[PDB]
Amino acid sequence: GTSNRDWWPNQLDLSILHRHSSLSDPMGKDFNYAQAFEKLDLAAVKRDLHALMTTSQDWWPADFGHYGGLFIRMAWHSAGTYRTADGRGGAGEGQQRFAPLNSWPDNANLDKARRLLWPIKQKYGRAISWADLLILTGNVALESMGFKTFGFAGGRADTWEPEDVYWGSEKIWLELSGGPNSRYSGDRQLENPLAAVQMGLIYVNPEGPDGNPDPVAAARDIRDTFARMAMNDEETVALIAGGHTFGKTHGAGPASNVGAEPEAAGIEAQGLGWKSAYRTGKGADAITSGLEVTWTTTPTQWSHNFFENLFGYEWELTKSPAGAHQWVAKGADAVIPDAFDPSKKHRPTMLTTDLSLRFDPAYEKISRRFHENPEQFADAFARAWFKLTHRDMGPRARYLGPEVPAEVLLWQDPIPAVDHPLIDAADAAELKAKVLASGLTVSQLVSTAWAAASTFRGSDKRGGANGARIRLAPQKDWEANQPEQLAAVLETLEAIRTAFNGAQRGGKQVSLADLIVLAGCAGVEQAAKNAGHAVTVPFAPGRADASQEQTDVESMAVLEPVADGFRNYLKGKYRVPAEVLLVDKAQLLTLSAPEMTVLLGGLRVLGANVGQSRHGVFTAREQALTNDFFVNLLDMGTEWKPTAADADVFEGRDRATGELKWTGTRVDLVFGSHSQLRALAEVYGSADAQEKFVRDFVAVWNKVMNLDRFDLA
Amino acid sequence: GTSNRDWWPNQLDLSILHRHSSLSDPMGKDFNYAQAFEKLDLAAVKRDLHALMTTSQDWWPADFGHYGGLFIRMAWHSAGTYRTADGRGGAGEGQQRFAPLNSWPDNANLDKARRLLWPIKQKYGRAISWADLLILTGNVALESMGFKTFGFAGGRADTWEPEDVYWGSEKIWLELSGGPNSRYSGDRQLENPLAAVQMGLIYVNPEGPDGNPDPVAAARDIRDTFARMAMNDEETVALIAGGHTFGKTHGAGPASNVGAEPEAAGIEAQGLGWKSAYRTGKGADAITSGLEVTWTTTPTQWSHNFFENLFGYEWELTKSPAGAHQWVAKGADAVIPDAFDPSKKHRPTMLTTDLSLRFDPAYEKISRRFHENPEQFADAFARAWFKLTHRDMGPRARYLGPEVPAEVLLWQDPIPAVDHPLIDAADAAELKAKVLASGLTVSQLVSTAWAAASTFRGSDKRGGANGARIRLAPQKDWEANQPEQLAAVLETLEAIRTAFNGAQRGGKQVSLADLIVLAGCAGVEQAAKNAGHAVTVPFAPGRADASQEQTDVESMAVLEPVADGFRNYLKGKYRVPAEVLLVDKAQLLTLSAPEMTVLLGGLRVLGANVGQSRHGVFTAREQALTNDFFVNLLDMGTEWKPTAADADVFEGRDRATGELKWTGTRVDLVFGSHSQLRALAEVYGSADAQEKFVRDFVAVWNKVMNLDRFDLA
Ligand code: HEM
Ligand code: HEM
Ligand code: NA
Ligand code: NA
Repeated sequence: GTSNRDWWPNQLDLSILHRHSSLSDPMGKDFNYAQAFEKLDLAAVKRDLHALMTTSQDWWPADFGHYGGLFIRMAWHSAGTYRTADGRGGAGEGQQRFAPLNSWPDNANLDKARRLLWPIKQKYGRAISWADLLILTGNVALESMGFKTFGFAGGRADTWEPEDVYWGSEKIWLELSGGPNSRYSGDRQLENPLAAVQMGLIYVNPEGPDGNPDPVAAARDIRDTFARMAMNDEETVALIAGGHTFGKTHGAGPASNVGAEPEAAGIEAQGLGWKSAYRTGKGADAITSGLEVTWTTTPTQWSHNFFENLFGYEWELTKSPAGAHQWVAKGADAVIPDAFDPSKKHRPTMLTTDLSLRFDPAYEKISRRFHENPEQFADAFARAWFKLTHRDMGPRARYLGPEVPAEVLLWQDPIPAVDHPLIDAADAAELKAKVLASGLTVSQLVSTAWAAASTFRGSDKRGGANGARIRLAPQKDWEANQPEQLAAVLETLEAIRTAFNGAQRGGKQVSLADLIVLAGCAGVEQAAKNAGHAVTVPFAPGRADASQEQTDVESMAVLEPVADGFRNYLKGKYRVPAEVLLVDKAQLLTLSAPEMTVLLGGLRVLGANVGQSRHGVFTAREQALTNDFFVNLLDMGTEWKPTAADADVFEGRDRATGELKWTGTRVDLVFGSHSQLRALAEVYGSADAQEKFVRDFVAVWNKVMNLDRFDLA
Repeated sequence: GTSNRDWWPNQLDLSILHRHSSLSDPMGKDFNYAQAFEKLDLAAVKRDLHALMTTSQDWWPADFGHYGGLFIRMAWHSAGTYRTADGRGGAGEGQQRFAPLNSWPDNANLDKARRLLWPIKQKYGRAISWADLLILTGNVALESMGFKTFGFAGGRADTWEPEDVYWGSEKIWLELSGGPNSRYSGDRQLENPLAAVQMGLIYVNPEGPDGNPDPVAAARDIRDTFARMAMNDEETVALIAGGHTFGKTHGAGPASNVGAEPEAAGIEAQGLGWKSAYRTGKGADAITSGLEVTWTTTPTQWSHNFFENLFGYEWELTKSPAGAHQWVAKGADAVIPDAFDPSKKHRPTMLTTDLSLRFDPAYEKISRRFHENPEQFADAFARAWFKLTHRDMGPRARYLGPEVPAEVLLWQDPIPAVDHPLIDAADAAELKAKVLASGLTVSQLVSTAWAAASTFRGSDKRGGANGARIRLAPQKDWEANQPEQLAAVLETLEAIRTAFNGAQRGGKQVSLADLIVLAGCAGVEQAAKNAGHAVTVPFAPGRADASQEQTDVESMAVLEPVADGFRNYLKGKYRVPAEVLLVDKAQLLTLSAPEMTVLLGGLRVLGANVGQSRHGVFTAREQALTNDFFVNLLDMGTEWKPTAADADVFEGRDRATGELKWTGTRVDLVFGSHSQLRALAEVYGSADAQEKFVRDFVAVWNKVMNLDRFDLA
């Protein structure tokens, strides 16, 4: 059936803002996963997972009698889709069980791993999500094999449909770089926001870059991709060597034996895929990646044998039975056990990417240290494993259950505990009046609070106004935040704060984080009043102020908004049209299309644009909260044309006189062009809509102010 | 950006079940359009519409100084997408303003007509939907030009995103038949559910079939398409001749002058399209279809000149200025006025499809009768216009406002007014006990109520249990309804009814319609009791029994469920896979995926399958309401394979012994295959879900029983 996507393949797609509706959700509207999980008998679940590790099923026999390696790989791929650039991917929503990730080539046979878990999932039901189970199972695997984890948090709620993620533009799975949809340009520059070298891989090609078995070159891809998943060199080495302490790869026969991935398989395969015509098709004959490497002499026990082997032998380039490049230890004895035949042993083997850990000079140093001091290796790996598997979970307030580690880690963007009474409704009305009496304008107040709150992204639950990190490096210096103007607003607000806090009893005080948001609330209330409306903007206190020392400046760089359509801002020129960047930002803020529409139309007339740009400011009463954006945008008496100077800026002229009335960007005019957005703009641009516009604006403003408020969940 | 649709273009699409969520809706949850409309000052709206008719805008000047003809076309296209096969299309959701219909070639320049209405839409706001406005405008245009309409009903609620409709498989706009995705096969057989001859046309090609200007052959397409939009020969003739009493076509210059349709146009076009480089691009130079025909001597007034011209001249084949085939009156004077230049007149002209009304023999007779008896033409056209523009509105109880015609028409599937007291809760308990004491089984009770209620479709709001039409021709004879078994259940229910009604006082009685539904409710209660649960199923009385004479047997044929996955029924072999037909049926029933899932798993174990097929009956306690379907479907101890005899039937065997445990169809197994459906099945197949299964099943059962209950809405 031909679809709108077929006819108009470059039209903006709004359906990403309307996923995860209550329609698609099988749980009741009141279902609260955290409360279900808090009553889970986690210990009982872990005992069952422990038994499962050594209970082989005949439909996918356990290598060495132990599923531990398979489940570690399962949990590392669940987490390993994560990208720091947008926060999308990762383990936090259990997306491995949906398309496309369930059918990526790098996820081959993890369908088997998930199916082995069904009996436990079924036993415990809604009290443990798939998302949480995947990770837990990886932890229990590590534990069953002698490795002490750093901890575990539950609370990843299950999702019920595929997430909309840009994974690349290639039309061919695993396409080598340099094709018509190359993810690479320049000197091997991987396009943002991607974090894998080929479509359908987690990070890198285990044979080497585009299949070239050079460990030195492979190290460069490893460092790049892993950095793009928020891991530095120490973490990266700890993770790869840690992981490859266990289990094995599967390449027993030619890859052409392997059938359709799960989304393409026949209905009778019942959600499984990669059915193999090679011999028994499983167990000793398994084919997964096409490589056939077993790293250690005890694949089902934690050890330091990965680095003993890596450094203790010289390595020779060879081929697996499927024809993949891989490496074998020169002159070695047959010391590695066979996965199924107790009478066979094999020589030590490695992947090209394993050898990177020795032949890249910076890795080599860390690898040597870990070799010489395997207790440091153990600790770095435990920490990296926790980070990897929790990096997208958000603030510590979301962490559930009895195994949460008490140590606070810098990567968590931590927020200190609140240890004093909070302001009440009377205090909030007093602080709003002081803020307005200071002479800060509607536009400054709205802009500052917008800047603080709108760093939130729902993809990994980073950012937001909690912490008052806007006052710290690097936020205070981002161009979108107008550093000079921001500093003056913050200095006035801090004097207000100091005077309020100095006047209190019983330890009551207000944080700057809370006051920045509250002051924005006063902006919006005043703007409403300037328009003849009496409204109270809701406000919830309880934010706390983080220090500079609790704020990793490099990790915060990925939250910089290089595009923010809500402030009509684009830092440079990109290949993605600005309206597409608007919808992307809306999705990260968890907004629907109506919310995005209302929000943007309001922000325009409040003066939230960066640099005081008049683009899209379609009102003659700036700083009054009215629906003027929509009434004026939709006025057919105005005709619009791209300017000579800039095709992305448009002049709106009176159709009869030619007089210049307004200017706007693509982000402004999309609301009068796109047929679905214009239908929304019509609702708010109607003569009966001013009260609705004000109410809906205040609601979405409050929603944005609270996005990171998991302490109130 | 490569999507799941790109990777797996034949995968079932569930997102059609989760369209129109509260996420995409700009109105509050509680917005009730009927109530807004009932307060609209309709008289004031119609005054404003009357003024608009002759208020020419320079950006799209009015032909002859009067937009009436353009607005009639605009309303007839709004309505004219309707297909009787599925009820999809029509005017009832205002979908002309969304993709793809906003940009179909047959809808060219109706973007201008809709933009002309914006100031009125804006003025009256949510109190009049676009959907209602487009139709009302067509009525007002007719009225402004001297034609008395049969009436008007409001109540078409606006929608906020494109409807999911199969419009064809062609990848080229207007593709002629016989291409790789031909909608035609055999002796010009149009595939169901399509009701147009080319992709992007309303009904037929105005030049003739595939562009061949044979009026007789064109008549065959007109009769077939129009029958597929629920119109017979008399209605068809009255509509085409009525419509083409007004206005003109637009073909002043070559079509290559005309640019991008709205969805492809630049952002500066602000939602409009087909911008033309021919001369002024509008008014006297307008190009819309490429034809250049003005039918009557008074294009802005109702007249009887269409048929005078059609029969009064002989016609000669010629070409418009754009090169299109069209007809000119042999030897005629220049009597037709020019749309802009008072000093020009033109000869009478016609389309090939107009000439069909004279050269098809069956049409010719109607056309003559209308020519000789103009009052019959007038009345037939008024009636057919009301029908065309209300055919997808559903039962009369949804009709709003002061112009609703009092006459009840056969095509409305009318239901008599209730004129007696209704049964109360005591009476319902008494009737349920009688139904259970009669010996009717759970399977009979459920199957019959399912059969009665599940004819509803939300596309045009036809069908459902009201009316008790299951007891009449043709429903009583449909194979999916099991005529013999249905008759025995109905006869028992009717004796129950007779004895209950014979015992009452005042005039209380129960309808058969109500008793069929109630009896189904008792079945579900009994099934629940068979499983150890104490459940009361909600029931709302007030359905009435329609007569045979109130039930058009031909128009009812399109509600026959040739595919009903809920009863594991497929009447023949189709080119669409059965799981796709299941999702299609669920959409028409207004079900979400979780609802479809729960519903189907329950029906299977209650014995609702046609013919007592054991396919999907995965339980050893049939007629007990349990989640066995899910627990057994997801049991990995069973392996499935398509049978040798039939690739659409699967055998589920013990993995260890090879013993046969079950059989199933594609509809059954899809719930264990598709990754989103399987996620849903997991919820209901978990150990904690038997109570949630039972309660969600009752809720969705009740929902289906009430789909048509607009008397309670
Ligand atoms: C440069 C990074 C990495 C590459 C190229 C890589 C590559 C691979 C490949 C190709 C396989 C074999 C799949 C098969 O045929 O079954 C595999 C297995 C495995 N990897 Fe990795 N990997 C990397 C990092 C990691 C990390 C970070 C972890 C976990 C901390 C991990 C844990 C595992 C485990 C446990 C297995 C064994 C699976 C089994 O026993 O079935 N790997 N790896
Ligand atoms: C065989 C069925 C029909 C065919 C092929 C057909 C075809 C067309 C075409 C090609 C145009 C010219 C479009 C343009 O260039 O502007 C048109 C105009 C129009 N049609 Fe039809 N028509 C059909 C039936 C109807 C019906 C059922 C109605 C209304 C009851 C209707 C009312 C009109 C009106 C009022 C116009 C004039 C538009 C204007 O003045 O701007 N037609 N028709
Ligand atoms: Na994420
Ligand atoms: Na419809």
